[PDB]
Amino acid sequence: ADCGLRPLFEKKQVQDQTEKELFESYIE
Amino acid sequence: IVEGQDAEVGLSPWQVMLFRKSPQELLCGASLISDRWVLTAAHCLLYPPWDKNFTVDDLLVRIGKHSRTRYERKVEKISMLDKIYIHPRYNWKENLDRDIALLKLKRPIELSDYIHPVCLPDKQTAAKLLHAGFKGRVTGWGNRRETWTTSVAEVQPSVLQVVNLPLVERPVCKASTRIRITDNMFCAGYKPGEGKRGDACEGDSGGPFVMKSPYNNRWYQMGIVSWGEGCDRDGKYGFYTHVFRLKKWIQKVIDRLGS
Amino acid sequence: SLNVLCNNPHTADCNNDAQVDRYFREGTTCLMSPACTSEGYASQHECQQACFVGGEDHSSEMHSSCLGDPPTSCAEGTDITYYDSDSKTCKVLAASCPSGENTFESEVECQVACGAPIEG
Repeated sequence: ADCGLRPLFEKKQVQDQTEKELFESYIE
Repeated sequence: IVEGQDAEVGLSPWQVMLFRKSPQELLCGASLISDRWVLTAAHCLLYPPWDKNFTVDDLLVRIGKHSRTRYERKVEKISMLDKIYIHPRYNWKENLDRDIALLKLKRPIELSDYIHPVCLPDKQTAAKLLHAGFKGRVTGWGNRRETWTTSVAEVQPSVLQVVNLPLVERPVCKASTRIRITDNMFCAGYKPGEGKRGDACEGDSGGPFVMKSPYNNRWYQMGIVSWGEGCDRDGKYGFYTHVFRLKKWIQKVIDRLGS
Repeated sequence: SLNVLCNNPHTADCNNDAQVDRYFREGTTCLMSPACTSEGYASQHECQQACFVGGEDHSSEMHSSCLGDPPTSCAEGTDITYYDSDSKTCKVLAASCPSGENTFESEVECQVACGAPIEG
């Protein structure tokens, strides 16, 4: 979209392998 | 990328190989901040101590690639530049402060399924994501090791590589290198004993260090791969140009062109 | 990233270390300068193995498209950039139509795609 949105993923609503890691690290 | 892994097709639509005309070789990497502009690390083009002063008549920007070498017929959208802007306060001589530079693509890229821009961070987005512990993603076409023997386990990667590295506390970065550290450069990497290794390396200079937002779901680019003491070295960490600090500049640069 | 190790700190004197001769990439190659046993690298190879990008292996970019038949002069032919398997270079044939995939959209794009030396 206006920026930072991957067609083949966020748009399509699919998550890439190593994506969950970045979220777990947000424990704060 | 040391100890990283093969990146899924289309995983990093903002990746921009920074190619060199003759020889046809790989010089760096970079992010596509907008169909028009490309954001890369200054020292990629300017670093006298190594006979390094690249003019627009040498750089080619292959965008949206995946394999390191093989031409991807209808995916990569090659391109030539127009203008090269490096930060005026670029301290290459001392500790590469403000290792940022903007490359104006000649013809606005035809945005597509594989070529798509990141989002530069802003106070809000920044403030929430820039806390030590939080991981990030570094992707580049660099070598897998610092040094090696007879290309053991093959050094140069077939395709783009990825590795999520957590940001470390500034006091730790400061305390890990004799080198001067400024507020325009955060560092990221695992601590000894932490278990997980991983770090950028020669060939990733310019690579975008991105971080996905947990709120608006956008992938932001927080740091540019800048400098480092060897690759994956225990006790050492990678230094990334702090994009946000330099945001004001990025703007100052683009807005002057017109409207 | 800039492998800072390459640049010789030129530190005064190694306190509890020795000023042994080490190699640090200067200008366009590794050269032995004296320094502390840790600073820099210990082998003409090691330094060039860690201070250069080394993108110089089997980067066989010559795509299959390159080996296709050259455009043919066709009735409603246009400018068509192709790789000349003879001249080992990319050319432009006017009033031509694509006889396959040996058709690139530009001089440069072609040159890299088939590794032919890029020009200006």
